[PDB]
Amino acid sequence: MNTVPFTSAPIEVTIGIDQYSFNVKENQPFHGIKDIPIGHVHVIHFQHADNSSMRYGYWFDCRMGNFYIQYDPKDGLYKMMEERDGAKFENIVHNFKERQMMVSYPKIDEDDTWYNLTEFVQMDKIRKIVRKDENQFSYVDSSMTTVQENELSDPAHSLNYTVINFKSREAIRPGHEMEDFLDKSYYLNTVMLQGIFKNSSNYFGELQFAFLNAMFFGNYGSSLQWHAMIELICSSATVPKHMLDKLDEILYYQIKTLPEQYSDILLNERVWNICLYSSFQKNSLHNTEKIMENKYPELL
Amino acid sequence: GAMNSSNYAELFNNDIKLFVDDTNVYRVTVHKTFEGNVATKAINGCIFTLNPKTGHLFLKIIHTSVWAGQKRLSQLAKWKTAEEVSALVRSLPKEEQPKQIIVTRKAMLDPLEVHMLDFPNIAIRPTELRLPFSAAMSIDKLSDVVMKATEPQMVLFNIYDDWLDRISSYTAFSRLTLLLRALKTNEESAKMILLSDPTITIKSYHLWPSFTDEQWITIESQMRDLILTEYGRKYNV
Ligand SMILES: CC(=O)CC(=O)NCc1ccc(C)cc1
Repeated sequence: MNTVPFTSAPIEVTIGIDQYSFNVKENQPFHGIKDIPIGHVHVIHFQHADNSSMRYGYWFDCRMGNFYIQYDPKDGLYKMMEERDGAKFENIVHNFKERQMMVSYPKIDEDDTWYNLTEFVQMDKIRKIVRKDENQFSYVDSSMTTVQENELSDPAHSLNYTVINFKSREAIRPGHEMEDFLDKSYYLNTVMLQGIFKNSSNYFGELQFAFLNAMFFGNYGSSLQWHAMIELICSSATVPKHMLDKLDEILYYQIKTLPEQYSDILLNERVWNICLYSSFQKNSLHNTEKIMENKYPELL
Repeated sequence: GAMNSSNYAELFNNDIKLFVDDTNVYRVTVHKTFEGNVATKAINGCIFTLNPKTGHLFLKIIHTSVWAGQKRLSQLAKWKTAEEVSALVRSLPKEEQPKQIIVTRKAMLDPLEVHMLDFPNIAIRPTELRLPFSAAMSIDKLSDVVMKATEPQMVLFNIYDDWLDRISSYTAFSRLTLLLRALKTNEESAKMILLSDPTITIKSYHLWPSFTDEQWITIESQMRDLILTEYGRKYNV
């Protein structure tokens, strides 16, 4: 069980650790989060009490180093940093633990929610979507735009998701125009799976990471990416049976976690109705269709 | 974006454009089977592709053989239309290729856009106008060449005959759409108007009769009466 200590909490901020969130008051004696499950990526994210504008956060994996948070009064945010001195870090954490100034990552033993949301998400792939090679962790916030958004402006601060575009020469084989537009199997399986992602695990990892950025930081271009990757599968007539089964599980837990209030803006009516009721895979997402109908029957 | 009343003079500027109408591509008769079920029999169709400035009509005849063994023909017809339009563009010299293509039905947008991905600078546009191009098959010589085709064929016409020698392309398009609106609302009456006077003929190389300017005003007036008439016979006014 790993620890992310905080130097201090100079400003009142709502702190999040994956699906969990808690409130810290201005200059409250808070020194971090302990008992963080090893083996999963994590995201520590924040929303300032004074400026609910710009929810932001850091993706990280405790196996890749010792990380801590420190408020920067010049740039005005909680920053993640790496501590390279291992004995300094152990001594810091042990003191803060001895004085009980840390919250416990509050995981219920039965609960596989986080695993199910991050099953295919790897830090090494996150760091190629979010390019900042001098850090082991990755910053994301509400406002960051995607490579594809920028095509339609600062490249260093972009989300470099895989561009998907259904009316593009990449998606449409010369001479197979109608076939490929109406059945996206060649784009999914040859272009994207075999060519770009290499396997369905990397595909699902990007899909899951896009959903999580969409939900946690309201990142609009992330939501576009998550829906595009679902729609590309649902609009393919030929999908490996194991992918369809895994997709149903993936989406089921996303819809189960997505707070009820965010559905208005995040869920795209057209994609979901097309996917559950019109598409080739209309009959292949039993768990997802059941929770969508029982939770959000208005959308549909 | 979409083409409407407000940007209507854009049709007659010097940027090459084409209207594409797909209504008459997939044409069927519906009939009863010996067992009392219903069945369709296709007949020859056509793509109606028109330069509104010059009057040049690229009439691609769609022979019924293109549907043989195919499913979901109404959907295929849109993609076949888009395939043929894209082939026509690639066949033209660069300086003759259109800068815009306006489709008369919004369901042609995605099929044409996908077939034209190689031409990213050609704008594919819808329109809010309710243009009467479906009545093209009420023009005897166009109907005749479509029905006699035994194979796929492209036939080139000028749908304005020699009108542009005497009138502008705005006026010629207005005359065309009025003739076609009339032929669409009451074909028999429309054709009676056009051929009532045996002394006015259709030249071998034309589609419409050789009216003087004064006879065209008479004709144009009679067509507006018909359209208002039928509009009353329809709504009782
Ligand atoms: C700091 C923080 O957590 C602010 C916040 O409310 N973020 C959105 C959010 C959080 C948790 C879940 C499960 C979904 C959306």
